[PDB]
Amino acid sequence: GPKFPRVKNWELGSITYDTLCAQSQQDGPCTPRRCLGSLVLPRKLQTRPSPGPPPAEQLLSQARDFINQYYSSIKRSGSQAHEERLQEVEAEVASTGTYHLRESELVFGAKQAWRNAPRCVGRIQWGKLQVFDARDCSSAQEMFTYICNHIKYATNRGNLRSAITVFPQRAPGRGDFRIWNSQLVRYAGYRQQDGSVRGDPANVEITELCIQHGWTPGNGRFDVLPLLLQAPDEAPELFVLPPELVLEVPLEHPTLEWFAALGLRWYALPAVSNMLLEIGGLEFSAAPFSGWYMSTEIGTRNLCDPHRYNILEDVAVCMDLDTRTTSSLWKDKAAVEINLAVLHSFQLAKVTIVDHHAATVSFMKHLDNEQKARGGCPADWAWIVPPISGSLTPVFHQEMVNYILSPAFRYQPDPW
Amino acid sequence: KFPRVKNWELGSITYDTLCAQSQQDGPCTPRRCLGSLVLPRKLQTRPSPGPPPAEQLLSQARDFINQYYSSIKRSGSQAHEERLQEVEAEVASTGTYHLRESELVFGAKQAWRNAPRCVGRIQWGKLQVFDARDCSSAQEMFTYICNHIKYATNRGNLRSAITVFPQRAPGRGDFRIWNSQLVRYAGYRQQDGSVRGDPANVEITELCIQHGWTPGNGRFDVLPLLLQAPDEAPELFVLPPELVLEVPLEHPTLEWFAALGLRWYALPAVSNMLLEIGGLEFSAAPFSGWYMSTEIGTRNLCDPHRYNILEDVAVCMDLDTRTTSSLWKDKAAVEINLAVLHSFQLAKVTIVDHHAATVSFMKHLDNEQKARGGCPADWAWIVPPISGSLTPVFHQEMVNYILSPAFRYQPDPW
Ligand code: HEM
Ligand code: HEM
Ligand SMILES: N=C(NO)Nc1ccc(Cl)cc1
Ligand SMILES: N=C(NO)Nc1ccc(Cl)cc1
Ligand SMILES: N=C(NO)Nc1ccc(Cl)cc1
Ligand SMILES: N=C(NO)Nc1ccc(Cl)cc1
Ligand SMILES: [Zn+2]
Repeated sequence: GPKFPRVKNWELGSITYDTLCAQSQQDGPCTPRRCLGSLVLPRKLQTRPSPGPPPAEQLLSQARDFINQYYSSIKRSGSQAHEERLQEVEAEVASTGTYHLRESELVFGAKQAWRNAPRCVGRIQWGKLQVFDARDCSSAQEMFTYICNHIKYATNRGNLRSAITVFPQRAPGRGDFRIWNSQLVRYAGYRQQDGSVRGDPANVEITELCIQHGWTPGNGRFDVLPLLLQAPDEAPELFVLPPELVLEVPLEHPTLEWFAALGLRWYALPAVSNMLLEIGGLEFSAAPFSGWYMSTEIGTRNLCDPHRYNILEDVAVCMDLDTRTTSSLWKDKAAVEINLAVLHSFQLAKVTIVDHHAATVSFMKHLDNEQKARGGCPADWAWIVPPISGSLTPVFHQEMVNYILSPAFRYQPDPW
Repeated sequence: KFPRVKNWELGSITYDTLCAQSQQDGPCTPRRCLGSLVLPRKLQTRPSPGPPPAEQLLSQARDFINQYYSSIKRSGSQAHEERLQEVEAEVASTGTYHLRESELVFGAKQAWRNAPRCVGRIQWGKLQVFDARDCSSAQEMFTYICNHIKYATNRGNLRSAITVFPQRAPGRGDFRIWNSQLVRYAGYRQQDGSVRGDPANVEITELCIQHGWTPGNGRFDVLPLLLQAPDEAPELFVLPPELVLEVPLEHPTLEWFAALGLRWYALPAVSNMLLEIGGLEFSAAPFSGWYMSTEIGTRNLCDPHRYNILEDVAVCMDLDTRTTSSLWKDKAAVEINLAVLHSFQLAKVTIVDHHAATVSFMKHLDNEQKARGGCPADWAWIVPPISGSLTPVFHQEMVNYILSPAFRYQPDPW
């Protein structure tokens, strides 16, 4: 039949063909010999620091592709403005070695980047992103202002709004704008004398870096870290976020009255800040983005992962379960109640959140829209299926095709 | 080339060098990954009307023979050299060859060992191999299949086993077991397109009826077997009820669960897969071990296109099925898996929960890293259908590739 991947949904028996993968211009990590789809950070997109200006030849073609996507999106492909814009980009890259995007071009690109992210299950919302243009930012202090505004607009007192703030792109042999923290909101991770960790083990390094840079550390389990912001060719500066701006949700359970005594909590805004946004060859090293949480991210991963808060055993003990044997399914029981507590608490505090059932269903709708709109949707099965109750959701039974499309969000090396 | 494999829970790192031994292509390319696809689009097992390319078959055979003698530490020995000559001789004169029983045993175990989607491979060295290559009729297949079932079941103390029927031959039909498993519950399509029983078995159920089976009307009616000898219509055989061990499902604390009348068989014996050893193909080679509780409790009983009992259990538990956020699906699913575990343990029938199973697979990964320098594994299948990140395999990166001997899918004989 069609010379494209045949995709099947085993629950409904329906079939589709992905023709969109034909548009991918960047190789992934797999080969006919072996599949490397499970690797978290395969040395592929990895935007390793490329100091010396990029080959005008490679950049120009990437730029040309992006401009074609843009004009196609506004239904003016082949027009006079399209050919003139193409000329303008080539000319600019010819004299300066690089080029700049127009406002509307940035907005379209940022949205496409989200839309193109294979691992994001919340892409049904891709068309609704508030793009803050911060390309005029010239200091670490101004970065903080832009970030504080982002948090305020995005948090919106609990009625969260997706947003992204874009700082200046990487320039020819010049220092990058960088946000050292992986997220705008992170709990400190304090290395203990016995080797253990108090707080979030995932943030041990960034916490120590904050201390090395003058931060006076606390000693709690949920201490909000300050931000280490870095302007070009300058050392990072430390900034403490005002408490009133960081909305947190104390966790309680709908029926287990003791759950609240656990003193657990999580912040409302998931704002990733260490990823690079690539559009038409241009690289925005600092471009924090945020949406809202899917409950399993908090209740299953951040709270139950063995290398994170690891509260599974504590909750099971409180539930008086037999943690001495696997077949009692104590981990499964506790995990469920913990996820329920998260959903319940966020709802109680009127903070936006979506459970894994609602989210995955909406993603199936997204796949249908995308099938019609672009002929497919790049998706990473291992990341789209939730960490708990996987086969209980519709996505588990849906085959997916994974590939890299640009604009895109990519991981990049740590600045230190 | 050689992929760096990391475990994100422990931070440990290994390098898979075993993948370099792969001689068969998967569905992925640098352009796009198709790891989530269940079946191959082309990596099928096309007809066998003509003799396979002598050159190709000879290379696959020499490699297998090589693997075998290395397994018995007699590589380069006189026996090794002479056996290779024997295989050379047969292929050149007949276009094919035959394996010795000891070779067949080694190959079967290796095929299981190499299966990327199998989480129970730590047991790979313990497999009872029945040589049924001297079978010339469906009736004889039935007798072999019955002995496999008696042996494997062992009155609840399940033992891993495989029975191997005659290999495929050029221009001749294949021996085939039409059922996908030796034990399957009927799926009857009724009135308004609904289904009484197992929806997964609707087609096989009707084929059985068309071939003379007098169908029942229950939710768990054990299907008869359709066995097919070369170029012959398949024959119908009813399995002796005393050979099919089943486990009534009840819950440890929820008294009403037993009233649901749910149940499942003890023996998971896949019979529609093809076993390939040294280029030779075994179209009928049913294999079995024991169930991992999630296969029954989660997939078989909770999949929307299967028994789909989630809502019923939820209502019995009087849960808020009005909204997703109440996590009623998650709560019901957990109790169902608990019921399956409770029941099998009560009935004294071998079963393994997903936590235990995954822990043992991690040990297997380590055993294989030292033994062969890697282990082909399919993340999507190794991770259980529920509580994924609560198991260690979720946090372990894996490299997937095809090694031979191997088990593979084949076209349905109709
Ligand atoms: C509207 C709410 C949203 C929800 C519910 C959502 C949820 C998720 C989830 C569950 C993941 C996987 C997390 C993990 O397993 O580590 C994810 C990944 C991702 N999301 Fe979304 N997302 C949303 C908004 C956004 C926004 C606003 C953007 C960007 C503009 C975005 C970009 C991404 C990217 C790039 C990844 C992949 C990260 C990686 O490579 O590990 N998401 N999202
Ligand atoms: C001893 C107990 C065993 C357990 C607990 C076990 C468990 C499993 C599970 C859970 C799967 C995944 C099925 C699914 O995703 O629905 C699987 C797949 C597989 N197992 Fe095992 N297994 C065991 C023994 C065996 C034996 C004896 C063989 C053969 C000699 C075998 C061959 C396979 C094969 C070929 C697959 C891959 C199926 C495919 O590619 O679709 N297993 N096993
Ligand atoms: N809900 C989320 N975002 O809005 N979660 C989320 C978590 C991590 C990354 Cl990298 C990207 C997204
Ligand atoms: N993860 C699995 N385990 O059985 N299976 C599986 C089921 C459906 C699709 Cl689409 C992909 C994989
Ligand atoms: N428990 C099992 N085997 O022993 N289950 C099982 C189910 C399907 C396939 Cl294909 C292979 C194995
Ligand atoms: N499926 C995931 N979603 O977050 N993550 C994940 C974690 C570890 C490995 Cl090895 C592979 C994938
Ligand atoms: Zn792949």
